[PDB]
Amino acid sequence: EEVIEMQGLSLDPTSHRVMAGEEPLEMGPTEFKLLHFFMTHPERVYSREQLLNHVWGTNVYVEDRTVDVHIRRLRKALEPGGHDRMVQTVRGTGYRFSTRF
Amino acid sequence: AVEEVIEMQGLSLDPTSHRVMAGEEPLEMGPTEFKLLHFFMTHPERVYSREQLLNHVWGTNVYVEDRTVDVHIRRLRKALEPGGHDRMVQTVRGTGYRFSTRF
DNA sequence: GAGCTGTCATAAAGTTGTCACGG
DNA sequence: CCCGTGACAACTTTATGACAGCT
Repeated sequence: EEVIEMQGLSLDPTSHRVMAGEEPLEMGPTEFKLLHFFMTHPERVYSREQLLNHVWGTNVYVEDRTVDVHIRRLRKALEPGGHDRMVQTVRGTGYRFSTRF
Repeated sequence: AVEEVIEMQGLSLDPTSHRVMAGEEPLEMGPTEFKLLHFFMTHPERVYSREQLLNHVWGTNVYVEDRTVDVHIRRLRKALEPGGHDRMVQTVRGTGYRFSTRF
């Protein structure tokens, strides 16, 4: 597990930190986990049901639209460096994380 | 307690003298807060759990209670205010504490 | 001319899963 | 499966101010 860097956005597990350039971005633990999954599997879409599975649990109960709300917070928080652009929606399929846009 | 001095954002720990100075002003603080700071500064930009701090600073998690670390982190903070360096003792909710220069 | 420590109980702060509404 | 937001009530994790015993 190393520091993940893309488009000037970094996530270091060790320090447990998210930084847009030299600017650190505050955000709850769920979001950190969310981004941590996206950043580990970029250029791949996931339906909400797959996010709750990969991020919450194969046996978790949370409702599909819960995902949206977290994508949203992960976006409001990825704003300072304009990186919310990387948190991409895919109509009728789910969400994607990508360096392309 | 190694050899050379630790220099960061104007904050410094000199093992040799066993002293902490913000710029040039000395900073007072008990033996532990100093040991903690000595650990934090040699292991920066890396989050540690209260438990690990016990093992590393206290040398063992057996006699003290996890939350005792919060108290010390606080006292270290009050001791780093003068030069404004209390900013480097950062709380990583649900994970512990971390020492960092990037804020 | 004291300076330190480890725990508590308590007040604070930051999170979370859903909703209702709108776009 | 349409998705994105701002608002919530409850819940969980931290920061403090004391406190009494010791070194």
